Amino acid sequence: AIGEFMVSLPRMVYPQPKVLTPCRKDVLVVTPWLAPIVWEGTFNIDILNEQFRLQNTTIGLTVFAIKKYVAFLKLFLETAEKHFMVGHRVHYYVFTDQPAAVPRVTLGTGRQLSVLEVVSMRRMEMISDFCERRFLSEVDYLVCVDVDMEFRDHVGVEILTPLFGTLHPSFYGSSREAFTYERRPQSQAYIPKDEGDFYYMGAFFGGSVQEVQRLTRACHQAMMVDQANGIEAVWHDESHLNKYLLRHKPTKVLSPEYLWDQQLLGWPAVLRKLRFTAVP
Amino acid sequence: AIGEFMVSLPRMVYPQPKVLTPCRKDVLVVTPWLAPIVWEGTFNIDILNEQFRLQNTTIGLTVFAIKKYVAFLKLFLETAEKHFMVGHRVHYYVFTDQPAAVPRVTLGTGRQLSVLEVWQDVSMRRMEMISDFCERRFLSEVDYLVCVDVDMEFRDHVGVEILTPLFGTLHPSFYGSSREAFTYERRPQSQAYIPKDEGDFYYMGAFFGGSVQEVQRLTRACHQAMMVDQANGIEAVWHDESHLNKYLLRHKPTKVLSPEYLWDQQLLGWPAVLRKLRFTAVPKNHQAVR
Ligand SMILES: c1ccc(-c2nsc(N3CCNCC3)n2)cc1
Ligand SMILES: c1ccc(-c2nsc(N3CCNCC3)n2)cc1
Ligand SMILES: [Cl-]
Ligand SMILES: [Cl-]
Repeated sequence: AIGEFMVSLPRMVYPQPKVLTPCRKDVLVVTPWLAPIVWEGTFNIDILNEQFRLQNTTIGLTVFAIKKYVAFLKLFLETAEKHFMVGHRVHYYVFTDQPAAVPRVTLGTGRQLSVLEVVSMRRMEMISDFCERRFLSEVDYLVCVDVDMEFRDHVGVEILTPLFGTLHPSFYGSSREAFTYERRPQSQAYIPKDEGDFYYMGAFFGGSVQEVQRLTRACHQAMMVDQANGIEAVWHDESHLNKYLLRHKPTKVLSPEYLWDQQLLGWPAVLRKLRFTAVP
Repeated sequence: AIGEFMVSLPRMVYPQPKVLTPCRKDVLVVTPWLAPIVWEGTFNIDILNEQFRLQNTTIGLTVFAIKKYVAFLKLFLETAEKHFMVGHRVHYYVFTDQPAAVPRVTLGTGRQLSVLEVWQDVSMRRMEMISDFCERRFLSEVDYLVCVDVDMEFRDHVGVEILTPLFGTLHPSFYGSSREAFTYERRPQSQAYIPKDEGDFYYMGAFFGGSVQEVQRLTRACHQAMMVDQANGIEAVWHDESHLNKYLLRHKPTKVLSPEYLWDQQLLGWPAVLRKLRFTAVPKNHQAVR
């Protein structure tokens, strides 16, 4: 569940935080609207784990595996079992056109998988629709990702919050003018060159189920009006996700540790961990 | 109001956050449970003002002005009008035994003052009174409650950057100290007991707050703990501050305020880590205190 009030923790012993030592001297760890930007070295996972365990937190994870993409499911699920929200309740939602092609994978206690029988406009619509049909009653937080990926390292409760976006690996060090936002004023996704905090990737976002429903519905509705006007945003649902998060500031921002492609972009020093990466 | 939804912001033009530039290189700006530690340089007040203003945020501010402490009210209130939550709705709650001594002060639009006329010691009384008035009035009247000492003046901005479900403030004597040096209550017989191997920060009892419901929970819990100590003839070394520290140890604050928010320059000077001295102690015989 998601309790209204602060959790009362048991006695815990861990290293004291040091006020006169920054946790990172190389990166920004809080946004100008006071949301944490999640990097290795910013959190004590034992404290967070206990906070979330006490609320009996359930996390849903959606992926779309259509056509040849069903081929990525086995690696995705096996690595999720090793690295995603381990120790917590997880409900995987696999959207697919080939239920019989979904691999048999052994799941840990408190973890389960549902197959949902079935383009970017549609993904937003479908997520929103299934939030209303079932995710709202079944999980507390919903995380939405691409299937052609593998977990290489811990991705846990540190990301959970009402609404989060993830820094796109191509733009985390770029000025706003370089971000590939939709730039036509006719588009619902329009952002001019003097606006923008970050460029978020469409491949990893989430939050409470209700905030995710709201984001995905808003993006779908915006795509529909754009379509009526003969417009398709330059990067489709990702352009709309960016517009949504510009106006509705996320309560956490995930660093590119959470979405990387080592083949394309190597391994810059600011990344102490590569947690979730593209599969060749 | 406080909404159960992300607030939608209008077009605003402000400097882009820079992912590869730390906002501070000299201090910790986020706790290990991912709560911001608020220092000048960490926030853009334009964005925060807009977020809170669009929800018509109302902030209650409590002070206890008993006996001779009523003399501090004019300076406190006049400086709060200049620097506390300017641009937002504010409800001052003055707990006093001398309603007639409360000064006449000019208040801005959307700012109101209420005078609350006041078997246990005083610190217990303060926790009990705040908790009781949360139930009686604050829950219906304001969104956030901020509880401070009256012998204080606002010298610089104190605004919506502090607002969050629960916050405490770093005590100026201890922000650079190891936990073993913290003056927590160390007697295991006390409900405020914290052993040498526990503790994140030493919070000061003179500035805490949060949503009304979280402040009600905190003050009730502290009062109940003090009553248990009382039964056992125990008085925690630093009274309500000791209990505040125990509570915030077990219930992590969702923001922590740096010592910019509670300082005494006569005692501690002005260390380089402080860009602003926002809210400062007022000497007993200050010219504005009468
Ligand atoms: C430049 C452009 C894209 C990327 C990039 N990294 S991961 C990723 N995706 C999208 C496809 N599904 C799996 C997740 N894309 C990196 C650099
Ligand atoms: C050592 C001890 C106390 C302080 C200290 N700064 S402000 C403050 N107060 C308590 C009295 N009411 C006004 C707020 N006290 C600083 C260093
Ligand atoms: Cl606008
Ligand atoms: Cl001690």
